[PDB]
Formats: sequence, structure tokens, C-alpha cells
Amino acid sequence: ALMSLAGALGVFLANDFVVFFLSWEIMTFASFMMVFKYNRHASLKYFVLSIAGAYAMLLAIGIIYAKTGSLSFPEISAIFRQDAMTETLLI
Amino acid sequence: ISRYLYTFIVLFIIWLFLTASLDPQELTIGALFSAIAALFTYEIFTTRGLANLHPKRVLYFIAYIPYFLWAMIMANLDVAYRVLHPKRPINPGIVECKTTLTNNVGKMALANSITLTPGTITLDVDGDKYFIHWIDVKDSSVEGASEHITKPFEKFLRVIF
Amino acid sequence: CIVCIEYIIVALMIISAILAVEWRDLLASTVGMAAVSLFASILFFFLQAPDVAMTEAAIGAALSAAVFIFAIKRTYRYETEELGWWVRW
Amino acid sequence: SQVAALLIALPLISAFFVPVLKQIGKSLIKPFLVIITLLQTLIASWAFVQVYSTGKPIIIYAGGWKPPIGINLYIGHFAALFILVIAVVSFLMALFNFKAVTVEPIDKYAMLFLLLLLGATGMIATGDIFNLFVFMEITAISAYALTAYNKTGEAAEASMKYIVLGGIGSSFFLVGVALIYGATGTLNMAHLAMLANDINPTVVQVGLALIIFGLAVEAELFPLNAWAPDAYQAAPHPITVMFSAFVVKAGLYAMARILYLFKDVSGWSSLTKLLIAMATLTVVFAELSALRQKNVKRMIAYSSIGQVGLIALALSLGTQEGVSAGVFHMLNHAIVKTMMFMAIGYVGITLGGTMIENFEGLGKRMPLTSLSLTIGGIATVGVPLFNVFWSKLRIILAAAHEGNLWPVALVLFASVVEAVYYFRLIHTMWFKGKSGERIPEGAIAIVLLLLAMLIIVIGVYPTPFWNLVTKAGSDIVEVSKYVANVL
Amino acid sequence: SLIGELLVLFGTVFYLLSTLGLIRMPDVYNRMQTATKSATLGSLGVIIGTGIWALGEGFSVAWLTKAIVIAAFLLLTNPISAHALIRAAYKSGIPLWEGSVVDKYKEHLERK
Amino acid sequence: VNIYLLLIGVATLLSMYRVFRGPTTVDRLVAVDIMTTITVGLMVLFALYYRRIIFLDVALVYAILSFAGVIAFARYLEG
Amino acid sequence: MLKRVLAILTILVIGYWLAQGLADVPFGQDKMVVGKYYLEHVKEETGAVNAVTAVVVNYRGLDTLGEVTVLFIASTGVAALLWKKKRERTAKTEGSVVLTTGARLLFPFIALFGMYIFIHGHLTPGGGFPGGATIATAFLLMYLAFTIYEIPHRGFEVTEGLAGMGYVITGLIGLAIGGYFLFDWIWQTWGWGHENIGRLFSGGFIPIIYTLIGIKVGTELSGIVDNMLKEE
Amino acid sequence: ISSYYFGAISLILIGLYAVLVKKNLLKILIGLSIMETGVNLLLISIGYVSGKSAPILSEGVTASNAVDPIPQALVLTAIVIGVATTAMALSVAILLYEKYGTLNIEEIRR
Amino acid sequence: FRIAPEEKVKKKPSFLKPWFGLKYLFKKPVTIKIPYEFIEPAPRYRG
Repeated sequence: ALMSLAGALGVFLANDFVVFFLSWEIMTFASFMMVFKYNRHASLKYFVLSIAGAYAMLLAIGIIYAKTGSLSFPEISAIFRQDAMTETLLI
Repeated sequence: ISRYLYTFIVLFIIWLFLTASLDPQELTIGALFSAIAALFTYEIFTTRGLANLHPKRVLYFIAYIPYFLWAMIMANLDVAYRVLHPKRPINPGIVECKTTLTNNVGKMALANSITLTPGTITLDVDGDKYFIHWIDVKDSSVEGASEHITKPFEKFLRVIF
Repeated sequence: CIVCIEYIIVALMIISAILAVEWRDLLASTVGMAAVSLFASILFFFLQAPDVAMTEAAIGAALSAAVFIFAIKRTYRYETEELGWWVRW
Repeated sequence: SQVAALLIALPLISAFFVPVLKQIGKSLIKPFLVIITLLQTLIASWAFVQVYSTGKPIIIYAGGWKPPIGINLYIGHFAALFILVIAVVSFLMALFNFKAVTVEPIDKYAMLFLLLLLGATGMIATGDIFNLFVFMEITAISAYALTAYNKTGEAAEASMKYIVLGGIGSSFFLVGVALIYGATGTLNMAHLAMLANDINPTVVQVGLALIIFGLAVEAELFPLNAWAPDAYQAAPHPITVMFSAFVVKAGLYAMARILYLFKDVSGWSSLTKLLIAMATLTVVFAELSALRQKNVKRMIAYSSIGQVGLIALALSLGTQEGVSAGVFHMLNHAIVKTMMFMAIGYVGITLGGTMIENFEGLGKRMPLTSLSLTIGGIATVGVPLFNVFWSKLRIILAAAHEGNLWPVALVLFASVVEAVYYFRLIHTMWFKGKSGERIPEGAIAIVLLLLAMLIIVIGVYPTPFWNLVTKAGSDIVEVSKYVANVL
Repeated sequence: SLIGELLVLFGTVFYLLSTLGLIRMPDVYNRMQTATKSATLGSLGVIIGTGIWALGEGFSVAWLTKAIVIAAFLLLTNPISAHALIRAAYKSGIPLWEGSVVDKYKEHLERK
Repeated sequence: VNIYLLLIGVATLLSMYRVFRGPTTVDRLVAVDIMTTITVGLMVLFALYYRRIIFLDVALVYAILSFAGVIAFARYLEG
Repeated sequence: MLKRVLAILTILVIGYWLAQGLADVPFGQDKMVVGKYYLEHVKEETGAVNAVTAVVVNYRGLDTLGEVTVLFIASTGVAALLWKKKRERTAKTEGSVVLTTGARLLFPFIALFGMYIFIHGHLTPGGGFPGGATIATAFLLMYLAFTIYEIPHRGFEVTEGLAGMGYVITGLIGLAIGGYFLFDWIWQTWGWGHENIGRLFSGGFIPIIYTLIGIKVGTELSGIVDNMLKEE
Repeated sequence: ISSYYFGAISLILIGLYAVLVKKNLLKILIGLSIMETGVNLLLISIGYVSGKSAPILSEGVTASNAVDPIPQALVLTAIVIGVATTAMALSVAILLYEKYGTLNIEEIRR
Repeated sequence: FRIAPEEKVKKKPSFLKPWFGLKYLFKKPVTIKIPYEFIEPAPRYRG
């Protein structure tokens, strides 16, 4: 329950992405392992769904790291402004 | 203890025959390995010790190895004549021959020499006689000798000891 | 000749290869394996490398074929392919 | 320096001294294995700190004949690291198997284990393609003899399919060696890669395809794998570690070595586009066949194949940002799979068997060995700030620039499935118990846990270890600084 | 010399008539006997023939020495092969031809 | 030096009839055992053909390893 | 008929793929890019005028070592797979007496000759392995023509490991200078070296390593057939 | 194509064919040994230069006239590789009939 | 008296579980080819 708060301060203070998904995965794990004390079927459903969300975000960040080349989140808004003037409806 | 150097002598002379260009700067190595092969297993050639060095005996055997080979060539040409195109059909034989030979290597030598004469294949030597897969049966069902089925190799193998 | 005996040896190796797996008797399969080691040793020698020919002679003739029948000793001898009431089920 | 050539000679002399002391008594047989693998860690650590001292590997010569006419042991930045980690894992196995395998004739098991260590330091140090084959067959017959060493029917058949499949793969590998030699005429990979650009475009394709094929069979991807979740299920418990830790990594490295030795020819791109597809086909099938799995040793056996498949996923994709991070998975998954088969082995030797019915209830019954399985099963999906999380993130980001979003959405699909069959296992050992039998096991309560604190330090400090694989990726990324550091 | 050039011809016609004799036999036993006859004495004829081929020809004489070694070795090893082939062939059935008498070995088994 | 070679090839494929046909379990065995001695006599013959002193060194080694094989094939048949 | 014919189709396309892939050269001369160095520098760099015994023990020096590792691992693997503490023969079913006496006298005739093969890797082809395998054949002749012939195991595998150690102690005392360096013909370490270049003073270093490796592989297969001819 | 190429690849072919379609286990091991034999036959038949020939004499025959000194060292291990692998697999072929009751691949059920 | 279930007999329907009836695509088909493989009827069949 304290690991979850360090996930929570991590996603909010995330200005890059490699701090973002790390903190998001830590948060998902801490919340799961908190609700992983009884009624396992209720717990594992949350874990499978939130890992699918975390890892589909890993898929989306794989595509937006491929198509652009760079990983840094502050500058990646600038290059989306650069092509602001068929592969992005998936993103 | 003397049979050990007997096995050494036989292994040494086979090494002498096996290497055409025997060099004195090579022979110490084969003499060494014949010695270690002897002291490995010299409990094998125990044909009554070393006492086979008789000058009558080895001259007897080397004078009668062409006797052997003449029997082989004549008998094998005879069984070559047995292959007639519709005719000369061989019937098998089961006929037996008794021996009086000790020195069990003599039983080996009789079995090998009878296997090298016209087709007389040995099967299942017992301690009293031999059993021969003979050729076309016209001599006898039981043979009280050996000269009717084979040549008398029994007299020369009687003096291998 | 030169090449005709080579074709004879190689087709004999092939006909001892096909007939090494068509039989059901496993002792006969060891016979076919030993004949394949024969023609392999002759082909090694005819292709002028005597080291591999004598090594494969000392390995495939009575240490690969005579270890295999040595293993079928306390095992099956047939395919055992079977007439019958409850058979091929 | 050739003084560090004892990575092969010292296991060799000790494996030829152990049948010399097998008739001298019974006492110093199994304690002869521990002191020698401790000496193996010493001779590995010598090479390890000598390789990362300078920027030059030790070109361990095979005598007074410079390459390519001889054999060179290019103990690169890769090789000293992997010889070190196999030395420390084998030393963790030798202090484990002293009182866990004595059911069967350990009179001759020690030489079989140490010859596997010989095939280890031979396979991730080889320079000749011939020596590559020979050391792989040493490891292969080691595995033939040692997955069969239980003699219980289900374990007898567990070797059989592997001996006939490793026989057919080694056969195909020798055909591929005969064809690569048939075009070039050379064997050493130093003189091979500088030559294999214009040998023949139609001869190098079949030779490279069959070499990658026959080297894959002893390793695992999709066709030639199902002996492996039959080998881990039926073997002595310490060698299930040494197979799942080591033997998958040597095959996957030597496949990904020689594949990046011919990175100029045509038809190679279709070969790596097959190897991507088969690696993705093995992260799905292996890590989804563990879902309805009953035997818990099989439930980890399927998991170890799915982790090596995603190593194959990034070991042959591009050149960088993931080959040097693919090694970051091989030196990391060996430790966490050392933890798994320790806990399964200790359950199977304490309680008996590996069925879930005699695995259930280990929260209060067993001590913190169950916590070691907990902190190991946490680190395969890589949820917290742990090391498989760092490594799997490096591999999924590696599959971006080339071969994207289909060879991601299957390996990353499997970690969703692998999320299921661990927390159907950690739940039924911590919160279902109803059985307070103390059963003290304080002989590995510290040693597995100091290993379990080794994955907690790499989990918070990857940058003291991720700087190693940058300079340890330089043995696989390129050919030119590799060749010029040989000739 | 030239006598070797005729002796190896004699040994190779012996080889070919041996192999013709292998297929021109009705049952197992006569097939086994004539094959182990005529493919092992013409053998030694060929080998000593190749030795005296190399008596003056060849290089000097030393092929004859290896020839007499392999000939004297081949002479005593094939009888034991033929015996152990025949003796095992009597067990597990394997009947014989229409011979005059075959029973004397069978009766001296069942003499008890 | 040359004609004998084709005669031995004629001999060995003429001995092939016994291993292809032949209903018994041991006629194949008498086929292989005779096939080794004719090829030993072939292997001595090529020493003349290539004029090499070392080519007899494989012939006598193969003259051993037939005989061990045919004892071992014909020993399980008896026991 | 489905499985056999479909396998013949796929194996025909495999063989056609290899035969199209075998279009390198029709048995031509241009093959040695490094192989000419093995031939032109074999009479003066090792001492053995033999080609193959100098390339596989001196040049590719870690490949007969992996070979004896493989054979020793086959021995210890079959010995670990078959272990019952009883080790009796089958029924022994004697059968013949010109066979037991036949392989009796013939047993030192192969023991003399198998040693001749591995001592001579200089002018004769081969090496340690055919001589060791026919030493194992002689062991098999005495093992398949007697009613027990159990060579004592305690004292049998000792000399096998001793011979493998004798290989590696030539590598370890070879580490007194460099990697291998032969220890025997180029420096007067224990005796002389490089007398002429024929079959005299045993060339260089290659004969004694073949005596030791031939002794190792000689006791190799004999142990395998020993512990595989043991029932309950 | 030359007879050695076709015969060495057809021995590998028959050894491969005896792994797929055959059902008895020892027949499969016969296919493994046959295929290894054809493999080392191909391993020799790569370097024949069609001509000059004495690999081991170097005394009566001049040098630079021997055949292929590289694959003769590749085959000296790769043959006894096959007999060691076959001797290893034969032990499992004995144990599978000792512990279980048969030796057919469709009947061995764990 | 001795009623077996409460809901133990009634099973759950399933999407792709019929693929386990597809296992006999490779086993030997259990038929007798009557021309001409005979059956050998019982020793006391009524005739």
C-alpha cells in the first residue's frame, strides 16, 4: 500500500515515458497484491486486465518509438506538431 | 614363466612378418609392445609350456603346410566341378568322425583343416568325435575311420605335440 | 574400369540402405546396417582417404552393428505386427 | 594470456580424476565436486576481471599456430561474463546436490555434471565451427545421459525423444558444415566472415539455413522443443537447473553468433524472418501450455522455454538496441530460473513429488523457500522494479524498428497468460494452507535467499550492470572489430 | 612377374565361380558350405598373386610380406566364421534338404 | 590391373540376389559374410591400382571386423 | 499409403534442394584456401609425415580432446543408465567349443595387432581410434566366447581415466611454455627430438599421445559392452 | 551429378526416411546410425580434387599432391560421435523395454 | 435413497472442446478388410 503510492507519485511526476510505464507497472502490481489476499478469481481478473492495458501501452509506445525514432516524451509532442501540417488510428 | 617368453617369441615373429622394411632403429618399439602384450595375457598360449621349439616339429609343420594347401586347391576345384548345369546335385551329409587328440589346439586345427577341405563343414565338436556337414553321401552313414571322408590329417596333427 | 565399379558400389549401398529399413526382423536390420558400413568403408577407401576407412571399419562393422544386435538381445526381435478378435485396435 | 586457458582443461582434468577416486572410497566423491567448481569460479573470475580491464579479449591460441589455421578461443566480453555466471550457477548446484540426489549411483554422476561444465565453457568460447560442433555434441550426450538418469519409465522415455532428435539435428548440422566448407574451404569464423560475401549466393543459403536448423534442435524453439518440457519434468533436480539455466543460452548464443557472422548475404533476411516467426510461435505455445498444467515442475518447465523464445526474438532482429539487450535477458533469466528449480527441487525432496496436491499449503508449512518461489514467480512477468521487468522492456522496445507489432503482440500476449499460471500457483501455496507442519529446512534458508537478494539489487541498480552489456554486445553486433581483434 | 598375372586371373575366376555357386544351391546349408569354400582359398591365391605381382614389379618385395600376413591371417579366421554361422543355424528350426541322413546329430542331441 | 576390377563388381552385384530375395532369416547373413571377403580381395587389388603401400593397411583391419560381426550375428541365434 | 508417399514427396524436395545446393564445384581442385597450409607445412612443423594425425592432434588440438570427452561420457552414461549391483550373465548357453578355443588363441593375435595400429600414426594411416576399437574387438571376442569373462572393474576404469589424464597432462605440462608447443621435439625436455623425419626416433610428439589415446579408447568400448551384457 | 554426392545424400535421405515413417523404436535408431554414416560419407566427399592422391605417405609421394587434409580431421571425430551417440541411445532402448512393456512409439504412454 | 448429485452430472458447454474428438486423424483406423482378412469366429458359435 506504500509501494502503490510511489507508483502514484511516479505516474504524475512522469515527464518521460520510461519513468511512466515503470511507475504504472509498479502501481498495478501493488494494487493487485493488495487485493490478492482472498477471492483469487476477483483478484486475477483485475491483474490480467490491467496487465493487458499496461502491455498494450507498451505496444503503443513500441510503435511510437519505432515510427519517430526517439523515446523522449517532451520532444515527441514537438514532432507531432511537425507532422500536424492510417497508422495513427491504431495508436 | 618360460611360456611367457614363448608368447613373446610368437608375437615378435608376427611383428617381424607384419613390417616388410624391419629397421633396427624401429624394432625396439615393437619388441617393447610385444613384451607388454605378452605380460598382459600370457595365460592363453599354454600348449604345454615353451616345449614346442623342437626342430623336428616346426620343420614337420612347414613341410606339410603345402600338403594342406594342395588338399585345399584340389578339393575346392572338385566342388567347382560340382556346379554342373542341370546335374551333379549335392545331397547333404551329417556323417561323423571320431578323434583321439589331446592338446585342444589340435582339435581347432583339425576342425579348421576339415573346414578347408571340400565342403566338410564342422558343426558342434563334442569331446568324443566330430560332426561334419559332408557332401554327396555314398561312402558311409557312420565312418569308422577318416581316410574315406577326408585325407589323413589325423596322423600329422598327432605329432603337433 | 574406373567409374563403373564406383556406380556399382554406390547403387549397392543404396539397395542395402532401402532394404535396411524395409525388413521387420531386427537381426536382419543389423545385417543391413553392417552391409551399409561395408560399402561405406569401401567408398571411403575408394575415395582415397584410408584413415576414415579403417576407423569406420573398426567402428561400424563390429562396434556399431555388433552393439545393436547386442541391444536387441534382451529386447524384441520382430516388429510384432499382428487374425484375431481384439486386434488392430 | 593463455594462462587463462584452464576454463576447459581444469574441468577436464578433474572429470578424469573423479573415476580415479571412485574406488579409493565413498567419502570424498561428492565433496570433490564442490572444491573444483569453486576453482572454476576462481579461474572464471580471473578471465572476467582481465577481459573488462582492457578493451581486448584473450585470443586463447590452440598452440603455436596463429589463426585461421588453428583453433582460436575468442573469449570476448560476452564469453568471460557467461563463463563467470555458469561457474557461479554450477557452484550453486554443487552445494545443493550434496544432500538432495543421493537415491541413485552418484558414483558416476559427478563426471557427467563436470563434463556438462566442460561443454559449457567450450560452447561459449569456441572459434572454429568444428569446435562449435564438437562442444555442442559434448553437451548433447551429457544431456542424453543425464535426463535419463532416474530409470523410472517416465524418465527413461524422457531422454529417448531427445536422443533421437538431437541425433537428427547434429546430423543436419554436419551437413551444413560440409556445405559452408564446400563453398569457402575455410573453417575459422575469422576467415569465414571476411570471405562469405561472394562465395556463392545459392550455396551459402542452404548451408546457413541447415546450420541454423541443426544448431536449433539441441536448443528449443517450436518443433524441436517438446523434449525440454519432458526433460525438466523427469531429471535429477540439480541438473534441471543446469539445463534450464545454461544449455538454452549456449545454443541461443551460438545460433545468434553465427547468424551475425554472415550478415551480408542474400536469403539471410528470410532466415531471420523465419527465426522471428518461430521464436514468436514458441513464446505463445510454451507459455500457454502451462495454463492447464498439473505438475508444478512442468508448470515451470514450460515457463523456461517461453523466456528463451523471447531471447531468440531480439537476438536475431537487427544489430543493436536489443542484441546487447538480448544478452541482458540471458544473464538475468538464468538467475531467476535458478531460483525456480531450487524451490521445486526442495519441495520434491522434502515432501515428495511435484504434484500440486503435495505442493499445496506452503505458506505456514514451509519457511521462506516458498518466499523464494514467490519472489521468483513475481520476476518472470516482471511486475515491480525488478530485473526481468527491465529486461523484457528492453526486448519489447527492441522489436520496434524491424518486425513490429505482430512479433510484439504474441510475446507480450504470453506474459498476460504467464500472469495467470503463476498467481494460480502462488495463491494455492500461501492462502490455502490449513496445515501447520513446521518441517525445518534451514540449509538453504540463507543460500537461496542471498541469491534472492541478488535479484533485488539488480532490480534497483541496473546501470551498474547495463554498462557491461554495452561493451559485451560488441562481440555479436559487428564483424569488423571482431575480426581485427583476431587477426 | 607374369606368373602372378595368371595366378590372380585364376583367383578371380575362382571368385566369380564362387559367387555363381552361392546362388546355385537349393537350401541354406549347401549355400553356406560352397560360399565359405570357394571365396576363401582363391582369396589367398589372389593375395599371394599380388605379392608375386610385386616380386619384380611394384617397388621391391615388401608388398609380398604384408600379403603373406593378411593371407595367413585370412586363412585361419574364416573357418571359425563358417562354423559359428553353421552351428547357430541348426538351432531355431531351419530344416535341411532331402539328405540321406540328418538324424545322427539330432539323435545325439536327444540321446540324453 | 584393370579388368579384374570390373569382374569383382560383377561378382558383388551377383551376390546381391541372396540379400534381396531369400525367405530365411540367415541367408541374408551368409550373403553379407561372403560380401566382406570379396571386397577385402577388392581392397588388396586397389593397392596395385593406386600403387600405394598404405592401402593394404585397411584390408587386414577389415579382415578382422567381418569375423567379429558374423560371430555376433550368429550368437544370439543360439544364445 | 498416405504417410509413406507424402514422406517420399517431401524427402524428394529435400534431396533436390540439397542437390541444387551442391552446385559448388564438380569435384574440382579449387577448394583449399587454408588447406594448402596444412599440406605444405606438415613435414617440418610437427614431424609426422602423416597428414591427418598432425592436423587433428596438433593443429586442431582441442578436437581429439572433445572426442575422448565424448567417448568417456558414453562410457559413464551407459554405466549410469545400467547399474544394479548384481551384474550377472544371461544364460550363457555354451554352444560350441571350437569357438571358445577359437577366440582363445586368437585373442593375443588381435592384441598384438591393435597395438600396432595406434603406435604407427606416422607412415600408416589411422590413429589411435581404429587400434583402440579393435582392442575393444579383441575384448569382445573373449567376451562373446566365454561363460563369464568379467575383467575386474575395480582397476579397469582407473587406467581409462589415467590415459585421458595422460593426454591432458601433456597439455598441462605443455603449459610450461605456451598453449601446446608439443613439449617433446622442439625442446629437449625429457629426451631428444627431431632426429630425421622417417619412422625413426618416432618422429616428434604424435606417437606417445596415440599410445595414450589408444589405451583410453581401447578400454572404452570394452567397458560399454561389459556393463551392457549384465542381467539381474 | 557425381555418384558420391548422390549416394551420400541418398544415405542421409534413407536415414531421414527411417525416422518419419517407421514405428518400431530400434528401426528408428537404425535410421539414426544410417544417417550419421551418410553424413560422414558426405563429409569426406567434399574435397576430392579428382587426381593427385596420397593423403598419408609424404615419403614416396611428393607433397602438394595429397587430397583434402581438412575434412579427414573433421570425420575422425564425427564417426565415433555417431557410435557414442548410438551406444548412449541403446541404453535407453534397453531401459524402455525393461521398465515399460513394449517398444512401439504409439504404445509408450507415460 | 443414495441420490448421487446436486449439480454434479450437469456439465458446462464449451466452444472449442470438440477438437479433442479430432485425435484420431493419425491413429490406425479400426476396421477389418473382409476381402480378404478373415475373422475366425468363436469356437462354439451357433451355426
